[PDB]
Amino acid sequence: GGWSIALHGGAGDIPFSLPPERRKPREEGLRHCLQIGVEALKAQKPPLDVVELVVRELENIEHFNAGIGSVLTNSGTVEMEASIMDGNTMKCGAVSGLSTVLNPISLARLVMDKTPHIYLAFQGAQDFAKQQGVETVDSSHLITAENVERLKLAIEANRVQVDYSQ
Amino acid sequence: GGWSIALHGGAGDIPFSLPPERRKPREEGLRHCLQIGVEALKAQKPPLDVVELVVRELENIEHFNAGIGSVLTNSGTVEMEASIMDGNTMKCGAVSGLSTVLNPISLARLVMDKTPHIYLAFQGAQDFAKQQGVETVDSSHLITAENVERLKLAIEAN
Amino acid sequence: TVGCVAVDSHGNLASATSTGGLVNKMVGRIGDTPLIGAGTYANELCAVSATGKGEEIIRATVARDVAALMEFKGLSLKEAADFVIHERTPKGTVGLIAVSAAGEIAMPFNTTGMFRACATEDGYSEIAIWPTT
Amino acid sequence: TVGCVAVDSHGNLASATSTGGLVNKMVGRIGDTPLIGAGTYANELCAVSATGKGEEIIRATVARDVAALMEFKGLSLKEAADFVIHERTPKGTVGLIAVSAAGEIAMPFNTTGMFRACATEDGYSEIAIWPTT
Ligand SMILES: [Cl-]
Ligand SMILES: [Cl-]
Ligand SMILES: [Cl-]
Ligand code: NA
Ligand code: NA
Repeated sequence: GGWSIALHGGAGDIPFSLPPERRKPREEGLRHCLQIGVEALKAQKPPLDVVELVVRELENIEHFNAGIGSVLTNSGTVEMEASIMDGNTMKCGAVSGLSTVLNPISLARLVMDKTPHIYLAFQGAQDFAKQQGVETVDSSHLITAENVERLKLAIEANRVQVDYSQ
Repeated sequence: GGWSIALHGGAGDIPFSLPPERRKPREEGLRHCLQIGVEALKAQKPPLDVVELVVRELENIEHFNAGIGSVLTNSGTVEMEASIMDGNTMKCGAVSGLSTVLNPISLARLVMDKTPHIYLAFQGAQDFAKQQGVETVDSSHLITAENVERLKLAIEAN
Repeated sequence: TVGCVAVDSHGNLASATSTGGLVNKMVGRIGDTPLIGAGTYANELCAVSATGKGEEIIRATVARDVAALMEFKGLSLKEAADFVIHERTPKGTVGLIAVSAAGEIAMPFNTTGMFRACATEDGYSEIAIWPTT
Repeated sequence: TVGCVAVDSHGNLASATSTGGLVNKMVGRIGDTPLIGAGTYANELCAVSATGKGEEIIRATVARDVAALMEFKGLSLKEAADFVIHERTPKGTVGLIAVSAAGEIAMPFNTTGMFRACATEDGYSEIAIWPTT
């Protein structure tokens, strides 16, 4: 009759032997966020509003590499990026180099609608966030032990790795 | 079979009301770089090498919006960006948010060639530039007084 | 990388993608996620959100190729999605999700696994990690 | 913006684009020029470099589209480049330059002008600003 929705939490090298501690929260994440997307479409929110809603929730799953739970740079810091696109108008919004913005996807939207630009990055994009008043957090709040441990292993191997790496 | 080259120094609203003192150095700019790229192809330099070389020179012309003569931000600052791509390999390079780097396109090539990434930006692009020992000047040297007045005018015009 | 794509009853399509990027990336490194036509794209015909080895997604302009194969060569969502993923990207580097104007859903990937979900108004649901095999 | 596209007699293509962006742009604003697929693209089939309103070029992924039109719909370099510039993009927002694997040159634009120049081994060369007439 009408709506469909899909979502993801990352593509990569995920072993069949992903431990319970690593697997259940991601499986739970997928469900939680899918319930929300479905309910929003059921309540007929515009699809553009729905994808921002679902990604804010995906961003909020600590076990997915976006927002809280973002993987780390070679310097052990956080740099998040996001983009969003309305297929009906071709409008879009994007951001890069966020370190304190709690929900990057929502800044991408804000740039789309409130700026004659599509893409803002690094200091300038934190300036925009400050100006717009979105939620920002101490950088540490974005960091997970799992991610620190991955950096370490990637940093001795001298590799750039996908969150999901053997 | 034969080589071909195309190049530009910007698209937009270019008036019938266009004075020679701004027309001629852009026409000379375009001619100079055509000859630089053509001489490269005649000597059968790789296309990739050739487009960096020509874009490098198009940058060094203060009358085009790139490298020295780049337009200004709302803060009156220079923030430059480039990209380069080889169609036979699909290799790519890009930079953004550069301010002190004389030939951004050459830094975009270096990311391609020396880095596992395609794109670096702002402070981190500038770090990479520094490791690489490329030519940096300080940013006064990139600001033409044509672009300062350009900016002031655009601000009150909004 | 996270993402979500959705379409309503009228064909209104949209896409969103967010990421921390790659582990151990150089500071300042930009991936596919913030680029339009690379990691995120949406259209008259479809919406796409990609994930994996950023650079490999930029190189193949993944999200846009899908839309482009559909409109220009007439491929269905399924065929276009499979084609970009399984024929134009090295293996183990890329997954994507997509929906079409008319409600179709495609979730191909060439990585070992991709955390993904989807649903339709008619009643379908699926959570998944590895390929159905 | 500035750019150059080149090709040798064996159809090895390349593109390079560089700019200071848009006068009075917010600090941190990225345009098309550094986005593979928008401002700059190069293939087996062709090479492209665009220029003008960055935001319109990002949105229309114009460098990729010219290539995509050629491959997927079989259009020539002239037809494809013309479609993107004079159909799928707004007047006064964008110009591009391109070369084909076979040596073909196209330079459409929908702005008042575009500072441009081109040449071939076979002897042709123009430099220009406004449309030819
Ligand atoms: Cl990435
Ligand atoms: Cl599964
Ligand atoms: Cl621009
Ligand atoms: Na997260
Ligand atoms: Na210049």
